[PDB]
Amino acid sequence: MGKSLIQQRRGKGSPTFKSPSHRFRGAVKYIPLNYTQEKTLRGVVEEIMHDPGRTAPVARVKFENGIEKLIIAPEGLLVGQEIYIGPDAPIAVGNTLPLAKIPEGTYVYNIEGIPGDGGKYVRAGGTYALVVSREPDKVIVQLPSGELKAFNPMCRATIGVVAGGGRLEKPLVKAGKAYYKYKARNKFWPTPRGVKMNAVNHPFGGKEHHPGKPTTTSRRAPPGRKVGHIAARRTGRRK
Amino acid sequence: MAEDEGYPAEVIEIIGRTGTTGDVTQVKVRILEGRDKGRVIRRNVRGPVRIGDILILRETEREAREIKSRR
Amino acid sequence: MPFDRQKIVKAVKEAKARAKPRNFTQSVEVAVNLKDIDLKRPENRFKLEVVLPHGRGKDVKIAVIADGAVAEAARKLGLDVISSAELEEIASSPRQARKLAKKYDFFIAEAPLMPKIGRYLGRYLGPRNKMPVVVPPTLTDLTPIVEKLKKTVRIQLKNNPVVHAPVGTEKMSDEEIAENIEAVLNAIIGKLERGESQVKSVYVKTTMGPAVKIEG
Amino acid sequence: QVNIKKKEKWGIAHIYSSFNNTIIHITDITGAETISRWSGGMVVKADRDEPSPYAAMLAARRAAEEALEKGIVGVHIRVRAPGGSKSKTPGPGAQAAIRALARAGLKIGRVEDVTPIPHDGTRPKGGRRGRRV
Amino acid sequence: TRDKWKLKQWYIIYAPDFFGGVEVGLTPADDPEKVLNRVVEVTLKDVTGDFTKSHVKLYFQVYDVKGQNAYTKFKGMKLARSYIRSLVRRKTTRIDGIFNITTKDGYKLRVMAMAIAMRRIQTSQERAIRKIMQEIIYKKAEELNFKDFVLESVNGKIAAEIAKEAKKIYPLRKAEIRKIKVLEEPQVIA
RNA sequence: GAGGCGUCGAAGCCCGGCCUCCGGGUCGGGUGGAGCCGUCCAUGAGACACCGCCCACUCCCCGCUGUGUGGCUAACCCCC
RNA sequence: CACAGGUCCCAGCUAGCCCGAAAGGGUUUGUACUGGGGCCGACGCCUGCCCAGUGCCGGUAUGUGAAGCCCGGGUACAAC
RNA sequence: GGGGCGGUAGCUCAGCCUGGGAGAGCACCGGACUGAAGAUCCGGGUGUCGGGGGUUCAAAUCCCCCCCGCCCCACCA
Repeated sequence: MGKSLIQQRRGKGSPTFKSPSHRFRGAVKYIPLNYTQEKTLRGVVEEIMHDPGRTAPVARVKFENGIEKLIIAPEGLLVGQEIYIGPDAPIAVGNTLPLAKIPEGTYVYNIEGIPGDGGKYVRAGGTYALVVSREPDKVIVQLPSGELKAFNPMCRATIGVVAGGGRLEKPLVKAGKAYYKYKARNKFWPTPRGVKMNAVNHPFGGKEHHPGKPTTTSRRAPPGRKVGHIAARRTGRRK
Repeated sequence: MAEDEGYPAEVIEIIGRTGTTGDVTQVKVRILEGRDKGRVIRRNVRGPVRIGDILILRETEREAREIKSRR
Repeated sequence: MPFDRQKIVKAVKEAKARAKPRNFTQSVEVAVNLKDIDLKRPENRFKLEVVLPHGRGKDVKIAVIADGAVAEAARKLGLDVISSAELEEIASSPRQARKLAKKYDFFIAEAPLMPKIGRYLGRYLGPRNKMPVVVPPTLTDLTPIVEKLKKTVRIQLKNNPVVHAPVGTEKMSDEEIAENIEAVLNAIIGKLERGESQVKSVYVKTTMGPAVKIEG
Repeated sequence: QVNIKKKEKWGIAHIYSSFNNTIIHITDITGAETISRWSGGMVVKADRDEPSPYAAMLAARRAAEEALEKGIVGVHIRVRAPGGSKSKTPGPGAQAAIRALARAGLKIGRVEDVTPIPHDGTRPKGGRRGRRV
Repeated sequence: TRDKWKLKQWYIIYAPDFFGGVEVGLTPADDPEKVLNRVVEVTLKDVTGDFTKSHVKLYFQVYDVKGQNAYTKFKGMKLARSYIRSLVRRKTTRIDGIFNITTKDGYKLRVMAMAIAMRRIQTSQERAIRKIMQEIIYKKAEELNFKDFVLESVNGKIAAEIAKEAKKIYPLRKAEIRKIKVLEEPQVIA
């Protein structure tokens, strides 16, 4: 039977399906070796750049212990804004403090999930997490999906929103302009359909336009057969 | 038979008629029996009845009513 | 019992002993658990009588009905001989004044008389074995008279999972009663059912004597 | 039991008076223990007979006997009915229950209006001409 | 389910912090420690004047149970439909006043009060009256112990004070305390 | 196995705890203070005479052992 | 054929999906305006009706459902 | 073949463990009820209740042998 599929290639880390890492810009680090408690730490926005692979703008920050690292840029930032990191950071936009120290009902981004791992949550253009409720036990934060995850209160986060909103408000326009974007990122394209792909190429669909077996697939289905609507609970838009 | 208990009540006053048939006439009763005594009820009675007659009430707890009237 | 513990094993002889502070004479009891017995057939229950070698030590009341040469056999032994006619008297009159019910221990008959036993006595006596019954041996004049006078003991199995056959009442020596207990035991083990621990427990116990376990 | 100083018990009876069925439910004072729940349906064999005074009285009587067993002999009565999905006024079972209690021998405490009344507007079913007959 | 009754357990309400332990109220429940935060309606018999008469229904929560004795503090007041529907009138106004109280003790209380206007003339004097009720209540709470403060809020004492100062502004009639809800427990220091 | 029980302290009155088919039995307080039972018979099968072991649901201190839930942190794992 | 546009679906990152004999790895200097998978194929107007069958999904008292362990039986043990 | 479930009055079944001459609603005949019809009440009976045999005085369900359907397995030299 047929060849490995379009997704199975991806997993190899072969180069058509390898992100560039040499035209791409820094990652967020908050650094916990100078700790949150017994803070020492303010910095100055050294410059602001666009990061290609995040599809969002990012800030270089010059810290006052002498380390240079990027922090994902908030809206309404100036070059020469001071950003502080600690709990004794002011409670204002672009300032970074623990969740407990942040009020309830304020918008927040760049939230830690393990204390001191530098931001692994809410680091996309224009989207933001809401602090709905806070208790000394656990602080519950409401995620971009509408969905509530419980985090440790001693996670760090930055007050405000991410910059680079309206991102999908503007369209991509044409196949050319789009081609241009995908080179900037990594996303296998032009991507055709399995339906007129031969029986070898793809599990569903033959020579001509019509599906083989149902599109909807198991949650225990094999690798290389898990294409379509993956483990769909519902489909359509009707009763 | 067993009694149940018969509650004897006599009719104090004949208020007016109920039923679209007309067939109940509604009458006010006073009780004279061992248990309660004195209780005033507005029961629905059928058939020729005069004032001061005796009725055996099967159920003490009742008193449906509807009311009006002469100009 | 203060007298003895009731889990300690003893000999057949040793277990029958005396210690009553009571008016009431020591009635002796054998109680046995059997493993692996069911009502999955009701029939496969142990039922028989066994003639004790030294009897209960209470007098049997035997009425024997017999006719022919078999009458002559009963008569010799010193039985009265009483007619079948008496069956019509038992059954017919439901009275309370001198009725003959709950006043005797067994009946023996020849086989032709058995139908008559069945209808007439069955209503009052039922199967409390005061009539002769086919499944235990108490039909036939010849052998059962001889054995019955010698004071046979009655046995039946309450299916689940126990059988009991108390030997008699104290009027006999402890060794005498020890022979009783052996003979009954050997019949019991003698009914052969599969599976390990077939005789789960055996006890020998009494009105207010030692209530004790014995090795069975 | 842990010593009781008063030697009287009180149970708060919630009575839901609908035009479709009548329910008579009694709970202790705290409310967190339901002793009895008997509804009109259980007396009868038919839906038409399901509400009505007679159904309401027996539904009350069956519950009453269980209140005696516990030792409840005082009752408050809280009359309610469906105020936010239907019109608030009580059905047959208001008038019927107070009589059931009296006859049964239970002592009657407060009789109350705890019926839901909104302080706000909401749309129910019915429009254009409102609900046509 | 299927009880003797012998799985049912009894506990007995002792309800102070407005008064001494009130014997009234009794609690059956099934299994132990299923009442711990449950709520008992009492009318209060402590004062057989106004508490009884005009202050029908007040709600109390058993905070804790020790040894199967229930200790209870003040959860709430609310009034029935009967009171509210009675006193309101036409060609006049019905006035409702909120305040979110802080007492020096570190309890927060919410009072809604209902005052009913005297007849003619609807005017900015009304909002002025709302204003005055909020102002006096803040000051009092600040002076007083919250246990004294709730006793007074339930009692006609509050109703009587609001009335003297408000009648001066624009005469009212039938002033009452519609409901009380305990906004925040904790304490002054957690 | 028709006699056991009764200063080896009984009826029969007055309550207390009790399960329950509220059928009715059981039971601690005490008044008492000297009798109570079946043989008899009905009942398809007889004794709340007594003595044994059971087969009912069922409940519980203790000895062993499973399983479920939560707390803890010393293995192990993800971060610095 | 791609294609811009449209829609369905999956995943809270210690993820989902995918590669690898294994250690480990791609996406990822990525974190839901992400990024992964399908369907349809610019715009304009629209997209009825059916969950019977297939498929997927969530759940499952009850029946049922392996090896293990347990208990019973067997075997002086074991197979059984 | 193994395990389990259901087959009952014309119908659909209820009563396993929770035992008796024993069941319920609906069809169907008769009587109430309304100007009418309908629905809704009140009567009537149709199975010792799947066959055959056993323990029980009396067993649908208990026991020994079963027909048939149904569901899960195991299995076909």
